[PDB]
Amino acid sequence: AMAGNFWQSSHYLQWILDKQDLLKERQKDLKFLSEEEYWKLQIFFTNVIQALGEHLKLRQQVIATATVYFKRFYARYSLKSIDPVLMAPTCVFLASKVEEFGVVSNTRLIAAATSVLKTRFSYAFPKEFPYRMNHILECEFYLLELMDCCLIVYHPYRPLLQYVQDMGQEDMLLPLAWRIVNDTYRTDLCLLYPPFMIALACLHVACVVQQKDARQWFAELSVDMEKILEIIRVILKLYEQWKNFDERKEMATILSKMPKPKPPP
Amino acid sequence: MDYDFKVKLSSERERVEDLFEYEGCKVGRGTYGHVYKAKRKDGKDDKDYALKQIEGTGISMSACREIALLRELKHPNVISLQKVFLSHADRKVWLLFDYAEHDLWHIIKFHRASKANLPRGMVKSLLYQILDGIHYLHANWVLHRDLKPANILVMGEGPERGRVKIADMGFARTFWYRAPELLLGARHYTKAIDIWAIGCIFAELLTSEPIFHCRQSNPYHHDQLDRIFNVMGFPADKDWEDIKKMPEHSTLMKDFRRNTYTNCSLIKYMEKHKVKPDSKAFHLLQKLLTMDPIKRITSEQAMQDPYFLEDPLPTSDVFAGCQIPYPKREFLTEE
Ligand SMILES: CO[C@@H]1C[C@H](c2ccnc(N3CC[C@@H](F)C3)n2)CN(C(=O)c2c[nH]c(C#N)c2)C1
Ligand SMILES: [Cl-]
Repeated sequence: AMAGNFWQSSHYLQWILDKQDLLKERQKDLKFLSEEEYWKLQIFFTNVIQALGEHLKLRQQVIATATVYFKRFYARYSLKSIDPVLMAPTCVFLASKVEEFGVVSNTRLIAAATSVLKTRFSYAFPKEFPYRMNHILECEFYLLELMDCCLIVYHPYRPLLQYVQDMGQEDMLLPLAWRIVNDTYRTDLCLLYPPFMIALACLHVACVVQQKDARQWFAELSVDMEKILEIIRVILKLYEQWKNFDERKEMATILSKMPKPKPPP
Repeated sequence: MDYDFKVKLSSERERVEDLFEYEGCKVGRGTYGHVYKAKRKDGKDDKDYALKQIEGTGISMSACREIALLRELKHPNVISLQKVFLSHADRKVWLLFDYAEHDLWHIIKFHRASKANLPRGMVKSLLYQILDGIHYLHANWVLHRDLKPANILVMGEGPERGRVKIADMGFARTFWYRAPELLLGARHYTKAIDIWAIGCIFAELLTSEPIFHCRQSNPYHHDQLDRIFNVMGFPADKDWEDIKKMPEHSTLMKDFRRNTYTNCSLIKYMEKHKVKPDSKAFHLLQKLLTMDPIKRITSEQAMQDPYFLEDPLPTSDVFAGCQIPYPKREFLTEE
């Protein structure tokens, strides 16, 4: 559904952002959090969405679409506008409908969020998930309108499969390149570059890791290799941040610094 | 939710009841919801609009597919989504489009009622435009899944006079337009299923009668298949090899005998309705109405058919400058 239509899609025409516009909108949240702490919070919530999706037995594509909705929401709005703890299952619930997986039942979605946060994220959350289905339904309306009803999202997985098939290196490179594409969701890359460019950067890093010579295959590409190197530098930087970051020791403090929604008068 | 964020959004939120005048102007009611002929209240346009309140509250699978797909699709023969209004109090979703005064259900009903009591290339142009819009959907891996005369809109007077607009992408997943593989338990929708529906519509445009007209949970439907065999004949093993693979094939063998439909064929059917079997129109209809889906023509191959090169050529305006004799749509008094 809409495969091949990237250059005429709302993902490309509206949701491929200018890095400076993104950094400018982030300044309102950077009054409470450092750039490093804001990045760590985005890593954290990508891992929460991943865990919610795994618990609900959702395919990686559903999880990826939900992650992009979450990033698109907080690219334009502050962390205080809507609680990201409510936004994360709401993104999963809507993506599952768009990806034609189905409507996750009220009890199943609420039990999965309560269960995932309790058993996998209690280092960051001391209290049980407080939201009910009416909150998710309310949030869904807000998320839909604040994304300008743009639901079709393109991911690097499909172009990656086409690239490794062309390379004739599926058995050796696909598992690692696919995992590296999973890792790119811990960064802002999906908001800044077309998916095929993120797939090429991941495939390039996989070749370097597995010491596979693919310079000629990469040179024969009609692509801007400067943008590919920009993406590669973001991936290498994520690995250094990943190494130095202990999410379990730091997230309860980072979540406390995060701007909270202001209650009504 | 942040209070300042909430009141700002509520202040900036465009409400359908404040932007459009539509009460009493319902023209459609079905599983899609409610369709109204609306006007702008601010009066900066004199255009007619089509406003749809999607069926049910929230974002159902149906509403989700319709919004997700129409938000991306851009083709002259596919209805264009202008705006989405999300009514927070009642959780209702409204979709805005241009208003198409006509649809094939009404145009066909007008010709059918006349025979009881078209310009040269109108039918050809309608078929070419349906094929063009379906080919665009299929090239983008979008199946319609429910093509019927009612969701094939045609613009009335204005800048897009006589332009077909394919409507209703909300079929998220009578049977007169259902391909026989669906009636035999096919587990998935395919491009071929849409092509069969286009073939039913084409035949109905030529004769004014639904070709597979039939009386009113299980995918298997006896009378509908019986009507298809009465028109097309019973498929031989060579005509549809993979018919054995259909989940209801043994039910088809138990309930049906080939010899019952021995003098039945599309040729004989179309002959009764005064359509010449030696015409390019007939040969194209037969390629669309092929029982075996893997043997059905593609929408792109149909657009390349020599029928579209034969006089008269298809026109952008299906009415070809002619006075539209079709009446305007009537307003339903929905209560
Ligand atoms: C006279 O009864 C009907 C008028 C309907 C109509 C008239 C004008 N505009 C629209 N739309 C604009 C875009 C969509 F919202 C539909 N729909 C079309 N009909 C239907 O059956 C129908 C089947 N599915 C949809 C949808 N969705 C409608 C016959
Ligand atoms: Cl046949």
